[PDB]
Amino acid sequence: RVASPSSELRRALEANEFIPYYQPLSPGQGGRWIGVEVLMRWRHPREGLIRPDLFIPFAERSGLIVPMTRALMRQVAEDLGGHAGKLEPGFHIGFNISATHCHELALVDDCRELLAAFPPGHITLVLELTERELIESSEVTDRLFDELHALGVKIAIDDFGTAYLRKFQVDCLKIDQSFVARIGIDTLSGHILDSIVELSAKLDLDIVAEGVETPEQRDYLAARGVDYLQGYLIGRPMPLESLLSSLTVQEGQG
Ligand SMILES: [Ca+2]
Ligand SMILES: [Ca+2]
Ligand SMILES: [Ca+2]
Repeated sequence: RVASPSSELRRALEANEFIPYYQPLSPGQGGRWIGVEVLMRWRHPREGLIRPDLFIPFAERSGLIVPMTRALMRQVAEDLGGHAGKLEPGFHIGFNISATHCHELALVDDCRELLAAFPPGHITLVLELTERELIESSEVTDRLFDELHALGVKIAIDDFGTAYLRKFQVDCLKIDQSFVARIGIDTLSGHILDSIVELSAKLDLDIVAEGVETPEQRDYLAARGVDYLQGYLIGRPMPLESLLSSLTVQEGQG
């Protein structure tokens, strides 16, 4: 017999094969990067550097998604806490969190630990949860979000648009790529996007647009006060080495 996907993931976790890639966040009006989104990559020993996408569902059912995320959080602290000079005060670091992680208070501890790797207030830690994940967690989010907020951690709604809004105290809305993709393709698409942006402003929330690929999209978004942009226009997820190099180039002109 052969070991299941979840068992293979466990072996990979114990051998430290899950590693962070870093996708840059840019201001809406341009300028130096203001943060990164952390992506999970698997340097598979015999199948090379990959995305564990097909494996994520298995990690969710087993629970292993939580310790996988923790291992990423620790590797980020190791990677970036020793280059905090290349990081402007306030630099955002965003993680994709799972619903399971919101049980008990482990997430508080995990964030404390990451924050301790940088000077107090030096980075802004952003935890990203989908609408679905927040609804799955509604019994715990009142207290959990209070403890995380107390530490200066922010909560973003991931893939937004993909009455419960009054059930959760969040900091940021991330506009799903599907909406950005349709900028210009038809007038309507836009109205709906305009409504999401305007809803952010009503609620005093920051806004990130995902999937920013063209200058037309960027300009449309920036004209409406979108705070932050992510997507191939700004940069693909990159290894640490490439991130530090780019950050060097940017201090270099500032
Ligand atoms: Ca998630
Ligand atoms: Ca997303
Ligand atoms: Ca993106």
